Amino acid sequence: DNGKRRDVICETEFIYPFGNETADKEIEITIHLKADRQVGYLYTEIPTLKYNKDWLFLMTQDDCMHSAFSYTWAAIHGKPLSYIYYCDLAHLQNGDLPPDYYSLGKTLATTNGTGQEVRFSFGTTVAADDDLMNTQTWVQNGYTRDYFRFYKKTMLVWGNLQEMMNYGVSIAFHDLNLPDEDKTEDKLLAQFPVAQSMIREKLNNRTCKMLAEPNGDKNYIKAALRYDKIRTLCAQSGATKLYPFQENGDIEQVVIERAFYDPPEGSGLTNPDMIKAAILKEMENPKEERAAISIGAHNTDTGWVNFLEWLNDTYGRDGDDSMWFTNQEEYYEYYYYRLHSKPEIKQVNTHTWKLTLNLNGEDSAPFYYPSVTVNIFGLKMGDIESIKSNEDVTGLSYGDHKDFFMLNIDCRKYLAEHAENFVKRYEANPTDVSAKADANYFVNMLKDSDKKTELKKRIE
Ligand SMILES: [Co+2]
Repeated sequence: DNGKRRDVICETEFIYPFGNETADKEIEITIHLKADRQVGYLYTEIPTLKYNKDWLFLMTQDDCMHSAFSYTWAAIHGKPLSYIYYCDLAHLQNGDLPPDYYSLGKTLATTNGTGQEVRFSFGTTVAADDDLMNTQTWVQNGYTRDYFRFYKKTMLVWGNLQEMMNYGVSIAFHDLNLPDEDKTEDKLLAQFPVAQSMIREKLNNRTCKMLAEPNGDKNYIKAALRYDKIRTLCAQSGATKLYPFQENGDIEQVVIERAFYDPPEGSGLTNPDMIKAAILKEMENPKEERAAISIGAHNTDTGWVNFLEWLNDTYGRDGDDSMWFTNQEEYYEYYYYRLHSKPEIKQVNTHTWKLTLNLNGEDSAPFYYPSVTVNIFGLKMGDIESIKSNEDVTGLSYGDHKDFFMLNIDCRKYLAEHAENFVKRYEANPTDVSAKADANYFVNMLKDSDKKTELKKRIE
């Protein structure tokens, strides 16, 4: 019965198998050249920012907020939006939508520099040791007597966060669920693995490796530095301001500076107003001198939706495409690869070159964003007869950039199976335009293969 009230635990039908992700990748890409395009010398580098972007935007949304799903994630991913209400996953799955719902008509994204969409990425904190994540959702198609089922919840329900994981959204610790008087360094340290166990239980064995400091409470940083699963941290003070083109050291266990850009009291300005102003000032400097725009957010709203669209229209896919909009975990992993991986290219014969690179994350858990960009100097797309890759490469796109050649290499072990899960979702909901768009987006991440061809045929 469509009109009957149901109170359900939000659930998604698949989650990327984070626990199974391989920690070590061995990339081997073979480049075969056209006969009259024999080149004499090639050399390679991993660029400062993925996709050869010019500058970095980092976003972490605190307090495990309902709006991280209903506003932030929904706006990025082309989902139904509301001006005053807060959808849960089960509302979207059932088509039980609030009375003011609308859509932007597009996703919010950059390109990867080689012709594919890269949707904006961000992280949310998680209140994994808080039973309020187990709250149910009221679903009732066609019910208009009230809209209480769409009111803001105190925090995300697990199903919302589980679905966000399928789109690369990151996670971070924040407050832990202890009495205020028990928030000592030692007691917080003991509670981190308790929260971690729930994260792994619910997020298909993903391990959280980030702390967003709560409310200037340094006991959280001191405790987190003794819990070796946490590799990256952020705070407003007692941190390091990130300059992506200048930073030279290890950032293992480093507190990266992140600002909320609160507006002056009574000024009528919003946080997005303040961030926009900071971005404009920063872009006046040469890219090598720019700090990262590293931001925190609390509740997101219509103004934040419009700000995300402004970023898309100005520095993303519909603007100058200069920005890398990501979460701190993906950036941390990329910086680690740039520091420790050493791409090499060797001539195999007169017309064949072999590019090799190892991606090895830290010993605590598999890195979850095992993708890099490699530039080849001395080569152009027009020289190339064919490109082949080994099994560890699951996504591969490439093309000219400025006067050189770039490859975007994705090594997520279960990427093809993940794309097929989105295809199956579309096949089960073939009238859902957003489901078909998601299927095309994920299938387009895959390297050329029989499986990619199969999946493309299923979503024509
Ligand atoms: Co907070």
